Amino acid sequence: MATGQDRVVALVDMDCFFVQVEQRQNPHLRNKPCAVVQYKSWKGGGIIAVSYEARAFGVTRSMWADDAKKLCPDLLLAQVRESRGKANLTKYREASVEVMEIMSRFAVIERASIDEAYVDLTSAVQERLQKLQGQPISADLLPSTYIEGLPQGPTVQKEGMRKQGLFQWLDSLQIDNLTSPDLQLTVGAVIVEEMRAAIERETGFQCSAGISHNKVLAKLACGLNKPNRQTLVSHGSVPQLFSQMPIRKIRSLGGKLGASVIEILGIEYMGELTQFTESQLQSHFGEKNGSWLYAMCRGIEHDPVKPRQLPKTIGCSKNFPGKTALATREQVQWWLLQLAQELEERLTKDRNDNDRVATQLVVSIRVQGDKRLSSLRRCCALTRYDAHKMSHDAFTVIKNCNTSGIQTEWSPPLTMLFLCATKFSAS
DNA sequence: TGCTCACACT
DNA sequence: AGTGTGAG
Ligand SMILES: O=c1[nH]c(=O)n([C@H]2C[C@H](O)[C@@H](COP(=O)(O)OP(=O)(O)OP(=O)(O)O)O2)cc1F
Ligand SMILES: [Ca+2]
Repeated sequence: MATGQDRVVALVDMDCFFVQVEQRQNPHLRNKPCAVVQYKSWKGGGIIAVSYEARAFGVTRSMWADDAKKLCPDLLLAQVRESRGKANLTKYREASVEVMEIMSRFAVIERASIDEAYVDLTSAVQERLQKLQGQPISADLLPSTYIEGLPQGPTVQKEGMRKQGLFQWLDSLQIDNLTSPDLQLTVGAVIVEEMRAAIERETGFQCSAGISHNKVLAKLACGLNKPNRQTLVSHGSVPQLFSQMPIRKIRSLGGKLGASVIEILGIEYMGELTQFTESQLQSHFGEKNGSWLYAMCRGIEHDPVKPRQLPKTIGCSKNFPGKTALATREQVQWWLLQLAQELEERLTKDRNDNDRVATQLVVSIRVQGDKRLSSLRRCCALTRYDAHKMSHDAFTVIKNCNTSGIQTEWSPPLTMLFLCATKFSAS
């Protein structure tokens, strides 16, 4: 009976990352309710990142800025840079690289998004445990750490509660056994306090972390005590944790599959999966999903932290909603050329920085009237980092989609253009 | 929201 | 390949 305690895994997550990047650059905005927007001319801008001050008012991602100002009249905004008619994330990718390089000094990380990485600390934990003689862990080593499900048993202030929970954990900690999985988690989190202490010292950014035994738990745990805090979710907190945890809060159960787990099975919380056999779960959801759900609701997951701090694709997309859909052939050239131009800037940087070339160009369009994120994906070869050739070749492989009999028109009008560089080879 | 990115299925 | 899902 194996219990998924073999690894120590952490998930770190930059608290409102884009906001922090803007607040480091423009100090005026620090410690105020503020958000980052892109494209101001439509309803003040779509909001893509919201500080915690601003969230206390209810400002959320994907509002329009004009609606966020209704909820938060003193809300400060920063706008994303625009390059060649489109939002340009280069400042945030560069802060992201800053943080990931720091994290890498500690343990191998899997970049998961521009603002989070997973951390396999199985190996760093063993080494620390031998430098540590066997001496107890001081509560002073975990000054921003919450123990989930503690305190329990026979203080009205938040910091008060945390200390009581950490004292209880440490008081019962079995430091003489260099193999108790709870002790490894504790050491895992000491390493995460230091790793987080150095992000802040060396970039000024604050972040939250989750320390558990796999990636799903660490990600849940990270969310439990935001902002600027870390949470140990031990194997033993799982039954109480999952007992009232909605299915949709576990990673990858937030969409259609989770909804079917809810409907088909007639349950609400992750804990309720444990009453079904593995073959039962497989019969509703397939061999892989039933297996995955059977182990997960018992706190067991095996997805490895992959040693991958660089993306597999470089992508450049722009939407054209509404009357702004592209209706003329020479409109479609121009944006393609705009898209191929930013793609080229970024490809050359990536060759120079990271020693690889992309070999396949993926083009994708949206048609006025279709339903889905994409309406069509097509590819060709990517042999030169040249905007004019990349955009020419991208046109070539989409020109037949033009249903219009006219040459100078384009029917149906295009609602999105997308270029993606993939298939990387060492350079 | 829009602009990304990883991945499973076929 | 090309499509669909899930996420930040
Ligand atoms: O829908 C989105 N839009 C959207 O621009 N981004 C962008 C902007 C954001 O700063 C950055 C971070 O992604 P996160 O979803 O993890 O959120 P954070 O801002 O870092 O902090 P917290 O999770 O609120 O504590 O991606 C994510 C989306 F998911
Ligand atoms: Ca986050």
